[PDB]
Amino acid sequence: GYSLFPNSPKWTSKVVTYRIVSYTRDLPHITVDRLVSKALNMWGKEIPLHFRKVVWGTADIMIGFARGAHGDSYPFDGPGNTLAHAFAPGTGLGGDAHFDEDERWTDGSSLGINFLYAATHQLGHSLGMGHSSDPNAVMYPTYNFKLSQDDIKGIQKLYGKRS
Amino acid sequence: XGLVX
Ligand SMILES: [Ca+2]
Ligand SMILES: [Ca+2]
Ligand SMILES: [Zn+2]
Ligand SMILES: [Zn+2]
Repeated sequence: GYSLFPNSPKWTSKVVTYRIVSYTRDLPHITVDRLVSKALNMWGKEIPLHFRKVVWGTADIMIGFARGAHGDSYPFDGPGNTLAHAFAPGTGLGGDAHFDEDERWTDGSSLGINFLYAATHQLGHSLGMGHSSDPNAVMYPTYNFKLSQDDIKGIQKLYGKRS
Repeated sequence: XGLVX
């Protein structure tokens, strides 16, 4: 089933900050804001961790869209191939989640990659989840849903249970 | 893609 990262990195503070740094031309900015909150809350409702949104500067989880090289040593690659990536919990790049602007993203009402599903998978990594061997899991390695039992099992193994 | 660093 689920996997974590080697040495099980995790956020050890009671509160972690996040910022949507950059947006996609495919959607309204408010729509990306709401979908990110919804993705974070799928994981957060299961565990004793709180997310605080910020609008400027460097937050613990930095989220955004970019074309090509974008300051980490993992440049995007144009249309197709890599769609997005994210980093395990830690300082600096740790926690950050990046999306390739050279693809087509949707809120479900048009053609595109389902952004809510994509954001839940990437933010999984940002909180310390690796990839699952369970084909039902959001964390399965390849691309209307909810977290699978296996997703919930893993995140609660890493942080404990909320309730 | 899950990256480490
Ligand atoms: Ca690409
Ligand atoms: Ca970070
Ligand atoms: Zn990146
Ligand atoms: Zn992944």
